Amino acid sequence: TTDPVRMYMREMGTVELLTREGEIDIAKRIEDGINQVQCSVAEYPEAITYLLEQYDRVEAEEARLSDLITGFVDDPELAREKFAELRAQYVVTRDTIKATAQEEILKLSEVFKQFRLVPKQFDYLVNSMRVMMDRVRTQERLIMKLCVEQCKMPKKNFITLFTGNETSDTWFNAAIAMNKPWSEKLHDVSEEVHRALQKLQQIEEETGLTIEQVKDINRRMSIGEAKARRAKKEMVEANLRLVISIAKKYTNRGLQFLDLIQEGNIGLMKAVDKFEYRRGYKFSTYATWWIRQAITRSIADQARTIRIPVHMIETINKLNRISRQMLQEMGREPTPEELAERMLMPEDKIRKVLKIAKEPISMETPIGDDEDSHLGDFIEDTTLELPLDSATTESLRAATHDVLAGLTAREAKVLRMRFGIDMNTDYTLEEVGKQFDVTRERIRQIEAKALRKLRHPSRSEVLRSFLD
Amino acid sequence: LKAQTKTEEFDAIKIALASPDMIRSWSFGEVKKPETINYRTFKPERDGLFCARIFGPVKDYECLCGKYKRLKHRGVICEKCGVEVTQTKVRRERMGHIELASPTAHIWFLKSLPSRIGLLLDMPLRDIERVLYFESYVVIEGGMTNLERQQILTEEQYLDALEEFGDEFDAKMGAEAIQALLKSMDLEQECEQLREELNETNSETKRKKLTKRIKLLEAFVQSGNKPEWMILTVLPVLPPDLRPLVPLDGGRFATSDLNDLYRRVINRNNRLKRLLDLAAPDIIVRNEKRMLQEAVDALLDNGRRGRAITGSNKRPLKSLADMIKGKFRQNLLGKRVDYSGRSVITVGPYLRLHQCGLPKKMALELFKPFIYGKLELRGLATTIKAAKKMVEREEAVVWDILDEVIREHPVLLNRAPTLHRLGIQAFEPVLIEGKAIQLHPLVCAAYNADFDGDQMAVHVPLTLEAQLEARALMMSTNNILSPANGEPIIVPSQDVVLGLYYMTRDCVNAKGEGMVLTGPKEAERLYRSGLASLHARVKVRITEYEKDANGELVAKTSLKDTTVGRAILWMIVPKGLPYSIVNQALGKKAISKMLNTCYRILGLKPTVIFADQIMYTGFAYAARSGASVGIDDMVIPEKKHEIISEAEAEVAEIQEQFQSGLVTAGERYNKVIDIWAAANDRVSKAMMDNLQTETVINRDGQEEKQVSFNSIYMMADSGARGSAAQIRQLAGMRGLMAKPDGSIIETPITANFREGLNVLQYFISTHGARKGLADTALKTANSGYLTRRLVDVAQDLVVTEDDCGTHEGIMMTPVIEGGDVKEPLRDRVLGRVTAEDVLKPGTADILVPRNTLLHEQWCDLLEENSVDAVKVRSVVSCDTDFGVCAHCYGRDLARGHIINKGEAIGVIAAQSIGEPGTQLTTGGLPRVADLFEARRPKEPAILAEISGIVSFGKETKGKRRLVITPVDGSDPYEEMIPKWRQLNVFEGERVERGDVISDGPEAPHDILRLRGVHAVTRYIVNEVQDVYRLQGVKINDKHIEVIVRQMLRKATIVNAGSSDFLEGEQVEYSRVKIANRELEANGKVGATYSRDLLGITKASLATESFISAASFQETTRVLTEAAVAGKRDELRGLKENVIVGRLIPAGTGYAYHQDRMRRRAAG
Ligand SMILES: Cc1ccc(CC2CCN(c3c(NS(=O)(=O)c4c(C)noc4C)c(=O)c3=O)CC2)cc1
Ligand SMILES: [Mg+2]
Ligand SMILES: [Mg+2]
Ligand SMILES: [Zn+2]
Ligand SMILES: [Zn+2]
Repeated sequence: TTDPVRMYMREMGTVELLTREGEIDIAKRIEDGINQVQCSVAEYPEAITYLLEQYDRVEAEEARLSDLITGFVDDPELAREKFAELRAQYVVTRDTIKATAQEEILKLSEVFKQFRLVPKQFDYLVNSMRVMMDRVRTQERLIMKLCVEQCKMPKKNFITLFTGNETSDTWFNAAIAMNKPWSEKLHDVSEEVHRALQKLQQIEEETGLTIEQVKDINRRMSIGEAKARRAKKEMVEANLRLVISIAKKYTNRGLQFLDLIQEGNIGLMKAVDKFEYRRGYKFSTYATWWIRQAITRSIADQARTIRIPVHMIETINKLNRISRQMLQEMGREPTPEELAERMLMPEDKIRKVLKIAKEPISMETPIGDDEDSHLGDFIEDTTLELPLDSATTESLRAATHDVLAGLTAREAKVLRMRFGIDMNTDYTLEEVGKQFDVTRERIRQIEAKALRKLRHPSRSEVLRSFLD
Repeated sequence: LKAQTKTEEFDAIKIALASPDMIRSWSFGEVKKPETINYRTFKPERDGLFCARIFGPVKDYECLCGKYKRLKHRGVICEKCGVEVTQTKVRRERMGHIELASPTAHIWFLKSLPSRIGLLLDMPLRDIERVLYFESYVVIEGGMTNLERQQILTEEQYLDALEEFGDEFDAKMGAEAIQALLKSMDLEQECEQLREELNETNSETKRKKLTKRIKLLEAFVQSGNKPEWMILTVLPVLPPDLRPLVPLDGGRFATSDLNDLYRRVINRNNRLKRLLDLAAPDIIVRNEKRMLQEAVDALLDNGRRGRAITGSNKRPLKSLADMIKGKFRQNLLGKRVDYSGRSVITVGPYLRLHQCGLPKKMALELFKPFIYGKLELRGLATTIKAAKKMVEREEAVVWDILDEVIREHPVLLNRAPTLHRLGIQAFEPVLIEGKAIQLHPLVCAAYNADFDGDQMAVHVPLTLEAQLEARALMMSTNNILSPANGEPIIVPSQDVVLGLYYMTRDCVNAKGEGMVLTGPKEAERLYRSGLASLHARVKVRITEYEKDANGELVAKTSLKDTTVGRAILWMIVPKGLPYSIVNQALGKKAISKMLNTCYRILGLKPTVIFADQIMYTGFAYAARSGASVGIDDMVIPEKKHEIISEAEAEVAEIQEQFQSGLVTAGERYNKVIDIWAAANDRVSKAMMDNLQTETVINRDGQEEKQVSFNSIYMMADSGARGSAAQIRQLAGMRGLMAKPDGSIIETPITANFREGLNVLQYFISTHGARKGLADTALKTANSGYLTRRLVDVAQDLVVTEDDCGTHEGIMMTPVIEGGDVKEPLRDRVLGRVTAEDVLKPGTADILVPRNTLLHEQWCDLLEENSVDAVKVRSVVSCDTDFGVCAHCYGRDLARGHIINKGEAIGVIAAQSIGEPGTQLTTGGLPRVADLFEARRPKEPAILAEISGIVSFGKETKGKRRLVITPVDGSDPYEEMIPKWRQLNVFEGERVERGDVISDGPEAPHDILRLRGVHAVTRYIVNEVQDVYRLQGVKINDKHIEVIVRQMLRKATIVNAGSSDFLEGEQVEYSRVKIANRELEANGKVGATYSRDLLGITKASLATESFISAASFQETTRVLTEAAVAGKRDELRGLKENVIVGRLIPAGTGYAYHQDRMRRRAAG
């Protein structure tokens, strides 16, 4: 039946409700998911040194401590030491790559895993990772297309000497001599594939990892990431019903039903992010806060054609309440200066408050007769300037023009100058003095006599009439 | 030479789809926020629906932030907040946009009655809509597999379908999908595939449907449009000022409803941009999309859904589409007007007919700027601001000025229903003390003005063209003849005609009886001084004239035997008239004809001033007469009560018979009602015999009797007022009334108005009265609809060519309605121009030589001989395409000459016909529509489909087939007629195509088809006139014919060579184009056609100008259907040129449009 409540009602009517346990099935998979990438991020060399380079920016005053970390597992003082510990395990693991390094690269990550980053930065690393994989993927694809599509070479035997390496020349210049149908063909593009192999083996240098490992990490990460959303999504879907039960409360507040539940559905999406099942608090009653938060935070925000600040909205609510105790209580209703007292504030602000608090009106409000005279039909244009006026103006110019020409050419320049008359700006009398070389008190006299001149008739007659 | 760039003057207008890139062309910034104004500093929030950054500054030539407030800086876009400083005007011009996240369906092209996106893909609506609400998936470019390109799958089906062929088959859902479908569709490709299918398989079910689509597509190809476009990426926003947020008093604001809508689109669009980055589950981002797809549609055309109601206000909010519509039809009241005013109207018999009585107070305000101008012209005012102050002061000086500015400066007077062109007329202003308008009495006729408190409006013709138009066209004096029927509309009214009649009337014996006088001059000297009675039989010397020479005046004196009155009156009459014209008693009829002939003999000016003399005089002597009315004036027949008791006994008779069962019950009702209806005719003709003549008076001898001088008779006999009909209710009994039923009551109202009515008699009088008022109130609403129908089908029609040079026309004879001459020949043919020369009874005798405008002498030279029928050119026959040649029309006008090039006759035709429409009561006014609507009748006759001998074959299967058999031709016509309707056809007899093969009414359509263009055209004109003329209404056929012309504007094809075979199209285009092959490319062939009768309501519906169309047709649908096709309106028609505010392409504008129309398609 169209009406998007129906097709929504039905589409979420399919998704089945969670068991008391089922909330934990999904709660768990989430943790697995994140933790998977938390560990996938720990395993990155540039991800470590970056947090190092970034803290060295925080003690030298080119950032702040709130801008890098969100506290650890566990004070500016405490932070300094936790960082040495990290810096410490890095410097050991660093020189040890002579095997047993494995035992220590595993530890380096441990300390690194204690760090709760600002969500912003978290993503940056993640970002710098996938960006570097795109750079790897760029150079990987340049080597394949320059071989298979252009120089006519099978990808079946192209991947045989590739696995384990794809950096050195054991595949590039030593497999061209196998005298295969695609072997003598590979020489024409040899300048284009090996010269771009600069960024590929260089990634093993920046990131400090062979093209081998680089893919493995943010691959296991991608999976963890997908894994989590997959469960969170799932979690959300379970509770859409909850949103509705709540949103059914805030209906006529000036926002569409579905407008509510979508903002409330976003509360649900939130609560799913910040939740931990380990606090034994039911996802049910903990979610009702975040939703009922977002409902109201939205309502207050945008259900007005003239948006008003939040306190203002709350300031208002109190007021409708006070007239309630006192509506029947005072036989009629409390005076405009009555609630003023009930309220904490200036009490004349009542007038002030109460006025902006009005919603604008449908211009297409039918007025009397029910007839097609509508409100807007009566709203006159005030920005307009009527013709008797546009007329007098075309005319004042005429007069001032003639009155000033009938003057002395210097008294004209002097007058056009003191006033904005057919000139941009008007000039300070000194500004005027320098312009004629004869100055000061002088120009002010020339001026006054000119006015003095235009003041009585012959001259006076016409201009006077513009004054009403 | 370079064409141009900036603002020149346009002709033509194009409509089409808009690109997302195009919609971006318009915007000066993307609105990104649902914010309006700030809430404290009521300033506009950037960048939200109201903005300076995007749209314009809130105050003139002033930056928002206020850094730059100086008018010198113009092209400056201020550094703080991006605001170029220009008029606040631009906040009414500059648009904006919103980029949508997900694609969105444009509700017009989705739900406009025949879904365009639907039938463009050839895809059902309920399917496309399903794809949209994400209810089902649809394939797109389905590739080599299992699935149709437009086939639809279900969640579970799509799933399974995927497992099989991963890629190489593609399915989507929602707007993006449709958008996909459209993009891919190749119109060029589908054009070739659809052409093969047409020729291969032969079927009416198959190739009928086949053809209609392929014409539609290559339309869309050739259109310019791209199908994707119907799905929205970018959405423009209306400049704010048109959905303003202005403040009111007491400080509350008011705003357009678009803002509620717009805000909502913006919001949901934003919250969705948001959901995409949060990677929300599909169930929600889907849901959101749906809400956006809604919120738009409520914005665009609210109502093709569930109808979002405005905020907190139950009433639904006005969407853009509802912004366009305006106001059954449409109606379109609009345009208030400066320099205009009005008030109650009153009389002024002292006026010349070329002027009118206008209040000092009004004229001051109306001409105000003019006065300001004449004031400082002569120097009484130093400057305009002084002049304002002067006239504000109402300084005495100004009045002498105002009279200057007033003088030769016509104004327009217009009264309530503007029905014929005479509803507006221009007069020369004469200053008045009082707040009333003085309106010359002879015009009151045309205006249908009473003085019972009617008010009229005035208008100042400002521009020079407007003055001269008002003076040469709209002035009183030019319209003294009705444009509907060339009889004078400016005939003396009521007071004035009683006057002339009482003046030129005679009694048996009075002062002055029989003396003899030198001439009228001493006839008046005779009367003024109490010597002679106004009406006394007298021989006087008079001098008539007759210009009977070759344009030259002959004088004749004689002792005419006349009255003192008629003598006096001859003092008025101009020159070339006969004394015979004033020698009668001069009733309202004769008194008008008098005027008429004056015009037709001496020309305009002399009629004009004649007519004036008549009023003044008629009024004057009307006054002298002391006519009045008292109770004793209304004389009951002495025989009345007798007559009643006689017919009263008759009922007692038919009763005796009913109680005795001799007569039946129903039999009796109609019998009694007849004897009463009869008695009533007796009492009727009774009082009138007594009333009429029974003033019996004596001359020298004994006795003599004459037509009464009783106050009340004189009124009716003259025609000043009253009718024997009404009179009959005063003196004689008043009728039989009928109950609400319609069943006329068997005991009439036996009493009259001079007597009382009693309780029951009045109460019965009620119904007819109440129905009376009621009925006429509606026959008002009905006339009005009709006249609108007519102008809508007519309008754009104008005299374009001079002589289309056709020898063709229609044959005019008198009407002969069974009895005698319900309408004469002189009437039908006057002012019309001859098809072919008419001969005497003997011949080689050209009395009128081919086309000669048959004016009055001519009609008499015709009537001199016994001339019995004349062929005349009619508009319906005119060979001219796209207009009417002056010759085929006629002359008619309020001017007597032939119609000039450019006069917009369709209108005046419409007008002329519909105006009198109020006076009508099968039969009646609806009977007219039935005709003009070409409505086929309920139980029709059927006609001989072709000439030749007939017979019946097969039998009674509901229809016993009739098989006609032609002499030479093929036999194949067999039409199956119902044998349960009575035949008239002789079963073994030969029948002319168009004979009566049963009886009963026939559809005009047959008449057209079977009998011919002139036949039906004659059918219409006579049958409709049968209705009007029964009612005493005169409308020259010319008009009915122009409508008929428009009824059969269209035709259908039958041969081949260049056109579409089955298509219905304007004969204009054919006539031009078979003429464009007859000596042109190939004969090819061709083509033969068939003229088609359209009801006006249906004909009008087809009009070339799409703008014109949106006026009266349904606007949404017009625009869509037209917008897809990329249609161009080149204006040319009238409506549309007004709409768009440029010169009408008729009348004065005609000259202009023509001069420009040629500059086009030129060098
Ligand atoms: C592209 C497009 C074209 C046309 C339409 C329909 C609109 C046209 C304008 N329209 C009105 C008038 N136009 S006018 O020139 O002022 C006028 C007068 C007065 N008498 O006839 C005319 C015409 C009204 O008045 C009135 O109401 C409302 C309906 C929609 C879209
Ligand atoms: Mg009247
Ligand atoms: Mg009235
Ligand atoms: Zn600024
Ligand atoms: Zn013609």
